[PDB]
Amino acid sequence: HMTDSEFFHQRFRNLIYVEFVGPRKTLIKLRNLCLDWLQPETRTKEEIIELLVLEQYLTIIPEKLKPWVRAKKPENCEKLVTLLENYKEM
Repeated sequence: HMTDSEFFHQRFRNLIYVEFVGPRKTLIKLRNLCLDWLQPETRTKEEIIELLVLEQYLTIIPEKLKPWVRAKKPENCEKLVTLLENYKEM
């Protein structure tokens, strides 16, 4: 159903290793966070791969374009590519 999956993406990426918690509990947490981000029960392996490609692409955007790309929120790669095909001379 509708969720803030990006909240979980950020938590997954920003979780820190806390010695008091230790390795097994840290694995459990990471797994829960990644599943609440990617919701594999709703998506195919192919769709998941596309999300990972999008995640990486968003990080490598030239810095001068990042505010623009994010104001726009392209929700998939194709979008992002057609957008950068028309946003660049900045």
